[PDB]
Amino acid sequence: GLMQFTLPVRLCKEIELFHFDIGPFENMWPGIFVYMVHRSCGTSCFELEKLCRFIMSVKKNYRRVPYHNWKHAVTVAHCMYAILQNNHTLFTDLERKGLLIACLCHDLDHRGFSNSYLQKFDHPLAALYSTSTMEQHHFSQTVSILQLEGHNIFSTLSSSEYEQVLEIIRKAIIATDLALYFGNRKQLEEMYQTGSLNLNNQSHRDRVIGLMMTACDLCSVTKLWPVTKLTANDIYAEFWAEGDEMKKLGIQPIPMMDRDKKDEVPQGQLGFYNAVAIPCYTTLTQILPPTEPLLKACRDNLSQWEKVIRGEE
Ligand SMILES: CCOc1cc(CSc2nc3ccc4ncsc4c3[nH]2)ncc1C
Ligand SMILES: [Mg+2]
Ligand SMILES: [Zn+2]
Repeated sequence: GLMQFTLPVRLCKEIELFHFDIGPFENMWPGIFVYMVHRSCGTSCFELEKLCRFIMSVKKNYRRVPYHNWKHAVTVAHCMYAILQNNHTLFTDLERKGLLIACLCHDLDHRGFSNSYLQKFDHPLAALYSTSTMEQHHFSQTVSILQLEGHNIFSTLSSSEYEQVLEIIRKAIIATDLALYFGNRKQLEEMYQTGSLNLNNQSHRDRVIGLMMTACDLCSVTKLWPVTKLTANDIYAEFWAEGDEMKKLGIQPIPMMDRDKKDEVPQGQLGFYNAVAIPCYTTLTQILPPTEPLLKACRDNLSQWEKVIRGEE
């Protein structure tokens, strides 16, 4: 109970910033997550014995893929930690508990292939879950790990609080399905502008949590340029493999996944920042003003990609 996790000074300071990189030392990542749980939630939220055993089962169930791996899980959890820390009073105890676990679990057992590829392959998961295929899988896997003997970090919640936390984690994970983001943000955009946005309305909270999940999930674009640039290599490493596998099914992949169209990456990144990233962090900044550093970081990276196209780098 009196056992705090501590970090070295540089990490202790930088971990509070939205653009923190968790570093290349894998064996530090559990401690960083537990540190974040303790400061965001309390040293009491979870029995440490059970949280540590949960963290290591979650880690085990992430695969060795270029991007959708254990590093991504902790990265996305850190972005959520920074949102929650900069919005102290706006979220319940249950929400702070649920959302960090949701982010850690959001890509459990990812194979490095999109919902599209599972459907064209005719993967069994595409028959079990017609829409948001991987995201329903990710939640399924979260439930399974929670039900391993000694792994139920929520044991000390009431029956109703336990159903509420599982429901927060379920919506949060399904929201990471980018196909659902566009509608969710348009709806939030209308509600903020016409002035009908109400954070005591559960259906509104759900939409706002959904947008946070998208923002944490895309947070690669909100780092300093060298981190953003180096992460894109891993993102494209998965996309191009999927592209290869499309060609194996006798289907021309979209240019984003065709390694023969590497040259169009800078221009494809512009459309992605303009169509997805900037609108995401803009609506989040309007709803949660303290998350503005993410919009600024995103606009900085948009500008760095504009410079790449102009041959300046
Ligand atoms: C959820 C997807 O997240 C991403 C996705 C991407 C890739 S976006 C992207 N869109 C396109 C469109 C055409 C194209 N032609 C060659 S590369 C390329 C693209 N890359 N970068 C960063 C992040 C965080
Ligand atoms: Mg995902
Ligand atoms: Zn993700």
